[PDB]
Amino acid sequence: NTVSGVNGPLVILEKVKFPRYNEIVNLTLPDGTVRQGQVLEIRGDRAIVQVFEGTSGIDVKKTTVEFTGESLRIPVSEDMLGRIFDGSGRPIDNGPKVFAEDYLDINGSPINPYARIYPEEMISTGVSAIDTMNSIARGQKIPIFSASGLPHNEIAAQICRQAGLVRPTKDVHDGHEENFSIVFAAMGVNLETARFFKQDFEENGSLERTSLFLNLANDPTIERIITPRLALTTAEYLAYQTERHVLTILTDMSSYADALREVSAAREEVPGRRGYPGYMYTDLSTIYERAGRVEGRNGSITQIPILTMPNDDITHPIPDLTGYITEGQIFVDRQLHNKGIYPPINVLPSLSRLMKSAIGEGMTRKDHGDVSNQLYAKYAIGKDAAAMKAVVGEEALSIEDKLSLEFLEKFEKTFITQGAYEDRTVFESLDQAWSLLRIYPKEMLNRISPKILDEFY
Amino acid sequence: AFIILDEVIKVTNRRVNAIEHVIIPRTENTIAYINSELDELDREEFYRLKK
Amino acid sequence: YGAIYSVSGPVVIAENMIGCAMYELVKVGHDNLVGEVIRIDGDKATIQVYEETAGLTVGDPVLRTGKPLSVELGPGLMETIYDGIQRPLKAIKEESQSIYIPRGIDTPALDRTIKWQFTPGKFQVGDHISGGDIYGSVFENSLISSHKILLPPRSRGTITWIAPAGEYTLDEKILEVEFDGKKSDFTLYHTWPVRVPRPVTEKLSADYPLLTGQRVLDALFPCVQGGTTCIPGAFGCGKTVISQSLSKYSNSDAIIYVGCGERGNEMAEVLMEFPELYTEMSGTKEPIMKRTTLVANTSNMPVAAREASIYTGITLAEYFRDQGKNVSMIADSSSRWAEALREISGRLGEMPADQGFPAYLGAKLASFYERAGKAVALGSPDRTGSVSIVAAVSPAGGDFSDPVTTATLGITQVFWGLDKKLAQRKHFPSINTSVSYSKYTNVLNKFYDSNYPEFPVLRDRMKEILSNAEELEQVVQLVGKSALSDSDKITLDVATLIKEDFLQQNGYSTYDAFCPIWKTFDMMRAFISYHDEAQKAVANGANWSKLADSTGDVKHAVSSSKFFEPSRGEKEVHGEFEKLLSTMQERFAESTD
Amino acid sequence: YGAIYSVSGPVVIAENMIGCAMYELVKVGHDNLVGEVIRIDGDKATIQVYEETAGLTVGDPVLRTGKPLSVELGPGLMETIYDGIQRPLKAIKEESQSIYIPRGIDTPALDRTIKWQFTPGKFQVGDHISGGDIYGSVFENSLISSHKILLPPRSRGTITWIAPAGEYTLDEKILEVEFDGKKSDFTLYHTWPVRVPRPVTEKLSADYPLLTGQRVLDALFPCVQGGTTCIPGAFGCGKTVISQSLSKYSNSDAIIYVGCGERGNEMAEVLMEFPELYTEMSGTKEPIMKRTTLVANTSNMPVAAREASIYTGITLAEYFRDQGKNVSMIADSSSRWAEALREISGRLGEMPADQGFPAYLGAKLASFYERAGKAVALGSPDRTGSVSIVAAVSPAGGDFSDPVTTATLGITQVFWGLDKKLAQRKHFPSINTSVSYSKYTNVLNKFYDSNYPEFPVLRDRMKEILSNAEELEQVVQLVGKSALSDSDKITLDVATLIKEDFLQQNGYSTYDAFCPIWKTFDMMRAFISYHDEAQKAVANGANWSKLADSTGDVKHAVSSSKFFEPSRGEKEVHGEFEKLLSTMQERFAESTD
Repeated sequence: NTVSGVNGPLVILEKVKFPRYNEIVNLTLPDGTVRQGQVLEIRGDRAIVQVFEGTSGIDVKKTTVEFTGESLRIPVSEDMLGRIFDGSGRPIDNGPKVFAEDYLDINGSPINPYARIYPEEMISTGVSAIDTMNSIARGQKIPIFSASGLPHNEIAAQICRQAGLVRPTKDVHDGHEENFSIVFAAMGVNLETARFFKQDFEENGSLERTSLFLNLANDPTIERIITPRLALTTAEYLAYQTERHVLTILTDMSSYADALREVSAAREEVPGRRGYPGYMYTDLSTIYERAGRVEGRNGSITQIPILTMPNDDITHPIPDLTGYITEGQIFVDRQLHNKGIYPPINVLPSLSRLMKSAIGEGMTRKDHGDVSNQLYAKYAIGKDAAAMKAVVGEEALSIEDKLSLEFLEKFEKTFITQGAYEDRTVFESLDQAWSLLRIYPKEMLNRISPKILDEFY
Repeated sequence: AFIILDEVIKVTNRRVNAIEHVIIPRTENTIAYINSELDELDREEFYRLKK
Repeated sequence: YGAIYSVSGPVVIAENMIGCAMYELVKVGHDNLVGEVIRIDGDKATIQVYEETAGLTVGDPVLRTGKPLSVELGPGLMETIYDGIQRPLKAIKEESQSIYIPRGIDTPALDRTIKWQFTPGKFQVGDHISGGDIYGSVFENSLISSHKILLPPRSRGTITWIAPAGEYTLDEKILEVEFDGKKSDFTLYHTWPVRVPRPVTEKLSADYPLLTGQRVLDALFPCVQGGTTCIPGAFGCGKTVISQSLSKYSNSDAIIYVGCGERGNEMAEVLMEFPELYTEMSGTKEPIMKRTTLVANTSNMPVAAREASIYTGITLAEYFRDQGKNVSMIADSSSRWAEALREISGRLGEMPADQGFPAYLGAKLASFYERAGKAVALGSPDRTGSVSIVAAVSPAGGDFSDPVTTATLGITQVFWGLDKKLAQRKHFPSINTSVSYSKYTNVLNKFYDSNYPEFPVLRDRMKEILSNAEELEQVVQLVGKSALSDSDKITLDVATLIKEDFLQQNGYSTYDAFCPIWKTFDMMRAFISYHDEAQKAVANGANWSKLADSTGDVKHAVSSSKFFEPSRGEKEVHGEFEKLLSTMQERFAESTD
Repeated sequence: YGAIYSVSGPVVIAENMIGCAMYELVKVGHDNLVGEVIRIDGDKATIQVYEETAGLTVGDPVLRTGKPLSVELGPGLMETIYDGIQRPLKAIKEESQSIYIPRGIDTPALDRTIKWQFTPGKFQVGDHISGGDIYGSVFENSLISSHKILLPPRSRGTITWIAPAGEYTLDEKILEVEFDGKKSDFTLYHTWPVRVPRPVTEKLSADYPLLTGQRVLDALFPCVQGGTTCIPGAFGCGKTVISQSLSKYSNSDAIIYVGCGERGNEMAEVLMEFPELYTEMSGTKEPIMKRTTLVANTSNMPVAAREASIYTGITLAEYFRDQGKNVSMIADSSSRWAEALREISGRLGEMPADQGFPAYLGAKLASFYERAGKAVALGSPDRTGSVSIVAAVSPAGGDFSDPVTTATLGITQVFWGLDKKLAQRKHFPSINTSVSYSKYTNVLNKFYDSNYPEFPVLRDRMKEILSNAEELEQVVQLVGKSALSDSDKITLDVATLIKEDFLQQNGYSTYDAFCPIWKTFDMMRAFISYHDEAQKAVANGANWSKLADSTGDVKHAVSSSKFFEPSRGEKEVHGEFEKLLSTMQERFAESTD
């Protein structure tokens, strides 16, 4: 019928109960503009839907209604790589056509193609600290945890720009058996960050194999929160259709959490703690639910989201709830970035739950896990020995604190230092990590096997 | 007197460096955590009171 | 029955509905989605639909089941992977063409295309029968019958028809009970509601020790079968490695794996790694997967399977405990079910509690923790059973003052701590003496001291050494290393070496994660005798650096004992600790002089 | 149109909603008070009032303006002070004889007391037109016109009637557009919503090499037009002197001053102090007031003008960027608009959030920084435009760790600190390299280095020399000066002269508020060459007093070169700094031998 009222971003219009849940509807205004949305709430003689175009300026009695009768679906095809589109899936940003040979509806999963085995193949990004300390798999997800004041766009642009040169060397090692794709979806970012990421992607040479999703803060939050589901659905449809491991970057997580956390006071739902709604765990788990092995046993989906904290505190629901759903995370310390080591991602709180399944005997060294665990324990022991040695001084410094601080300074200034385009292998990083870890004594090292210690010091 | 002042200077510098290094961050983080928990509890009480 | 008048979000309203029980499950619409009738408002009933809605239009009919949601209790449960709503992923993988359960599909909680071998037990024709009696058995494991055929609870009568030996289907009657005429026919599987606890004869105190195969877990705080334990996690404790090592290296005949919102890759890694592994009880033909029942849930899966996953796992643990076999219940995690109940409370539009969780989470967690435990099995035979509930929790905002961790840790009697400093060095899990405690270790110290060495004195000496090393680490870190004697350096170094070698229970193989109680008792007794001889040797005149540097390979040899296999020596007792104790006793006399 | 149904608190409710949108602003009652309908509930509309509701009874008429609440773009914008709701204070001072907006008084959005001469551009009768194209020219000042008459965005058609040259008012029409019949009448003033971003041709990265008049700020970091940078403040701790000195010392075509939540004392001092200053653009016609746009809203005004003040200034800066000119937008501060959004949200009935801030502040903070930027100008001409956003940050919750400064620091890519001791030392600004950072210096040093720059090598060695001298000052203070190296005293002496000559600036003369890039690059290259020649001379064997006494008039002459005129080499190059390299090389060669 007509629109009853409007509260916040969602519009409460009155109509019949013929539409279903997630049914596409069109609202006609008297100014010559049409707005499309999805029915999020259906009731008797009234409905509550969120429009993807605009958040204000809706008529009450001078508006018309039109029923589409089709559910909300994203058109995915095998030619989406090499095009620019908006957050609503429209070709208005000077990109390719939005046509697709296939159309599948979304309700949380396209076919529910979850993996039923552990990931064996390991994907290298070109960083000795990131790939060495966190063995990323073909289905495992590892997000980057940063703060307000750190170059997260340079780390994500360096990780995305590293794909294209380390992948041909890693393909010969049996780490990958197909072509790689990239899915970039921007939400709540500036024009300089999207132009710098598109300039780095065009300068790297992956413009025809990557996807461009541009979402700004001036657009609606429903289209910004719906853009990562369409980008992950198009990346999962391209990875399932082509049998190629696709890497998806979801940045920023604070804009997607702020989009769902924005409509929490203009509805009949009771929000949770910190102002966010109580259903944020299902929305955050919905992005991680579309990751893992794909159908066919030749394709997988990689999740590498960028999370920026809006307060710089580690006790938050976005970092704890987002990091609790994924397997591990990569934390960026301000102390490492303030000294000058690039990148500032430290391996102290970083870890990988599937690091043992990602490493094998044909694509990585067998002693990489013992040197990674001994280097991870020696990094925290060197940080605690440097922190105790800084306060204590040189009057009560232990003998192991000098070798731990020397190995922490040499490992932080040797293994942590790396260029934005310099390629590095895990075999040379393990050989340099064995020589850097060889300064410790044999009695101190007790977290490794005796055959690996006798074979290499 | 020189050995006494040289003996006391290391204890004073180590105590000032240890207390100044370890003093601020525990209560500085706990005060903001308790204030954030009290503000979240007050907003959760007012949000239930408005309904 | 009724008609769907309003459907908004996960809450659906259907007017003209009859019944509308609080725990009754029904499927609304033509898609047959999983749902549950929460409450009613006048002539309409408000049903909460947990399954994904992708085209369910309002105006279709609603069919009520007429009873609460539950699972089947019979043969064919082991060696199968199902969801929390009793959905077979094996038939849904080939039939539906997807690895995950999709929306708009119907599947029962028991297979109808498989047959089981029926064997006659002690219940014959002419004798009286009751609820919980073992009327038969099914050959599932090579050592004992895992799936035992039993009658339903709250029943009685005489067995008029006894089926012979042979294979039979789950849709044909093989047993008949006569109680005031023809009562009804019985099948291989039994029906039981998931929202109701199983009956039992009587409760008893837990006195059976349950081994988990962890040196840090059993060495830190001993626990027996039939208790409750809470572990606060931060995504660094390693619940998957402790669940796979607790299921494989455990001493229980059955394992109940319940997924309450995991990523999916950890359940597929343990599921694929479970068939290639070897059972400790001499099992063959997938002994790890055949003796373990795994319920897998996802973060984007339905909330009804995540909320009923703990009730289905506790109902399966109670049904397996009623037959007379030991079962271990591992819950991962209670914070995922509490977040689903908090999201259901926010979606319902009711007055919630602090932190978003509901007020019924404490009563449901106290009833779920109080439902598990050791007791006598139901039935005329009166067999002995036990169910150990181990549920991990995590915060929802980055703090440990949540109601799920405080309510779960308050009702439980066992606490497993987690340290960020010990967890940062790759220690899964990091359990300290200050953040852990257990009162059942004193009762377990009698049988553990009778059938094994004196672990109770080494536990109190290790806790007293860790309590002094914990204050000695902050005292040495705050003031400095120039204000302590040489006696505290051996306790701090011995507590750091014992905490490092005992805390790390992950390793890089199958030898650094399964350790017996005798190896941890001999390793703790070697470090306790080395620290006690080093304190008496340093008390008579000596240096801490001269004693620690004078030890050399004697200290690293005891720390390197965990890298060896657990099959050395006689059966579990390694002979290297006896020579290491004599070498430490011989080095103690040389360190003094 | 509508009638007043009920009034509860500061928000008035008006019924008879038969098509009125929830984005258009209307005046309720006969007083024509400012108000806007934020939401609608059925037939009655909920309108928030930013003023006193005294004198409004049930049954008052409500008339909408016919468009959303935005600012008007027309000629005669310089040398005028207005509010965020299009309220001129000059008409209120003439008619009402006050400064604050009185209740029951309404003024026009554009001043109708001053008329400008409109000239025809390159559009003839029957020529094609589009949105953003230059249709003509309008005089905005008595010396030079900068107000480019353009069509509205998102429109096109054919010019059927073109007016001739002459002076006309803003209310009268001068042009008519024909698109699908009689489209509408066109005038000099155009409408634009404050909550809608202005369109453009294409957006790009900020790489325009434009200076802002800061010698120490431009020397420490390369200034670009179109970037995002935040500056910390303390409510009058030195941010007003840096904003007034930056706006007065700037050499851009336009300047945008936005006062959202100021106390009112700096607004009169900025308006009265702006005409007394002397601009550096070759003109004396009140260039400080005429060359800048003043929008000042005090704390005793409505929250709609203070919240929409930054949107109106950003919309005027977007219109000036769309006209084909680079403008600098300086707004202080966003804490008053963030507190006004929570104050309007609390009175309107919005739910709370973390730290007392609303949920729309996160999207509005990203939309505010995303609204400004450097890109191609919209229209057929395709001109180059840029908008530099300079927003001040202050506490609004009781500390500097609020979500406004935290989200603004993470959203912005440049940070500029402000020390209180440096502000007390008469140094403006007092930011250091260890408390600030910027990632856009690569593009500004790439283009400005592309013209004739030496800013990269002197800037990296200057930042490393200041960071080494700042760390060496604590070691020289604590440990002393009788045990350090001789290079640390030369680095601290060069850092003290570079920080004293570069950081020391308070607008003492015309040469201290406007320095060229070649003079700063030669001044930093002379200090870097003097520090490198002093370190190379001291490394080969020499005394510090022989080099410091050997310099003499060169060190005092190098510091006093900033008070002279910059026309030494051709018109902007310093000729004394080029000849100092031969005396520094002769003194370095004489000090070595």
